Amino acid sequence: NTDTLERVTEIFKALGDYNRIRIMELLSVSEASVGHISHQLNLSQSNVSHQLKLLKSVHLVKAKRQGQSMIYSLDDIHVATMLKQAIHHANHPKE
Amino acid sequence: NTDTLERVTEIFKALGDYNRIRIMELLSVSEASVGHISHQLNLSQSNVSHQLKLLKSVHLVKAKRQGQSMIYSLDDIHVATMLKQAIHHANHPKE
Repeated sequence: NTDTLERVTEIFKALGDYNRIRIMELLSVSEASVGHISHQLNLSQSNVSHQLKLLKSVHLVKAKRQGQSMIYSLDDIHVATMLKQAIHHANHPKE
Repeated sequence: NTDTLERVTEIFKALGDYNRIRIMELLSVSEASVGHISHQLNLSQSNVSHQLKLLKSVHLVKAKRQGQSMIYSLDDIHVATMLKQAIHHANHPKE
């Protein structure tokens, strides 16, 4: 079980850099293509591709084939909530 | 805006070290006192009372008064779920 406890730690860390945190918020509202994301932070597609490849190793993201363009998107409905519940506790301004 | 974004980041990193991740799992199952925890990692109470103070700065934990013993417990029903869902995605027993 020690292996799991170690992984449960790599998960969060994989969220460190905030720059990625924003990208996650975008996909949350609605999937997006590689070049499409360029807008958000824009720059070089090669930069985004490299990253998306890292998150793919953690099993947090999933890519699919559709014609001649690779579309991305969340894995399930667990990530969505997580993100939310996050801002919840943070913003406990109740009423 | 940017203010919150910066925070949401302080939350995670606030879980770094796994040593703490364990202490939380213990509270989730059932509250515990300062000395009681000693059984968990066992050591110097001053050590726990010190850390338990850091987690109090984030608001993740809360303390209460009951006679002459300071009892600790979760903040609400948001942390409990979070911890769960986490181990839920990490361990995806397909089939």
